[PDB]
Amino acid sequence: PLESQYQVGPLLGSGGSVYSGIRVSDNLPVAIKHVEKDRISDWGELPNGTRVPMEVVLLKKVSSGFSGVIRLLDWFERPDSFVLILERPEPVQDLFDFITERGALQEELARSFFWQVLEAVRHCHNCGVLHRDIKDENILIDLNRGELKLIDFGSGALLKDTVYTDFDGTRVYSPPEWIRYHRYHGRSAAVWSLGILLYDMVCGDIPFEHDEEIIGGQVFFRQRVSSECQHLIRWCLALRPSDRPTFEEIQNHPWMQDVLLPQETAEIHLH
Amino acid sequence: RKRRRHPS
Ligand SMILES: O=C(O)c1nc2ccccc2nc1Nc1cccc(O)c1
Repeated sequence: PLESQYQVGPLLGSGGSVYSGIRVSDNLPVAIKHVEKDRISDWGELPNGTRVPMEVVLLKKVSSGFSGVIRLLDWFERPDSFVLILERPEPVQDLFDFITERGALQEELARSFFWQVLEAVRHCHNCGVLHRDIKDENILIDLNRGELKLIDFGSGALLKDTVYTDFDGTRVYSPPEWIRYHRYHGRSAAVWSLGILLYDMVCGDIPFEHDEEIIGGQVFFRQRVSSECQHLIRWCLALRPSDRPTFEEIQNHPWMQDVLLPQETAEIHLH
Repeated sequence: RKRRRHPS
């Protein structure tokens, strides 16, 4: 009984389609995401053997406990679609719109956001999940708590140590080894997309729009950015995957020290 | 210059 357990509100957006909603049981704000079966790329199976979109498999693997990941609360199957019930922060703004409205972010704020994204991606990898579409569009800001949340695992995969030869994420966040050879390893590709994301935050837009820029390996800074932040970005965007930092090396980097707490981030920068 | 979203 899906139409009798949630009250459906306005469209949030589409690409499937996502609606705002309220769980009738306890007025919990939710998001209601509709996925068309005819569009499902990769399929998986639950423990029960029931075949579901891989997105549902990945979301279940990361939705245990609290984290900076949007949690799946429930899901339903329909004749031609799956319906996903997700948490919904309120008030919320995605990081793309946030950067559009505010311009390049102060480094203190970019540091807090980037730190929280790294903790969220670490949690995904610990749960066996590779997101494969890290970008400002896929990050929500809980404006009152100052907490960031990863969304949209529809391009993700189970994490493995061997080479990936498929990709359906965002090309301008994809690494040069995907552009050149249609091959990448999961962790170093993630670190590349995190370098794009960090440049995006401190410069106000992504560095590369074209394949030639992605493989050229030259990072021009269009805004005043500290030498320490430039170095971290350029390290994340190393052309050779094995030259990129691990997550531990990113979080131990000097630019990453003395991060603000989420509550402080909201009070200083979002309220 | 033009900042835009990029679809997957
Ligand atoms: O979770 C997704 O995959 C997702 N995809 C979207 C695609 C287009 C437009 C909006 C989308 N919202 C989405 N989630 C979402 C969840 C909670 C609050 C909220 O504001 C959004």
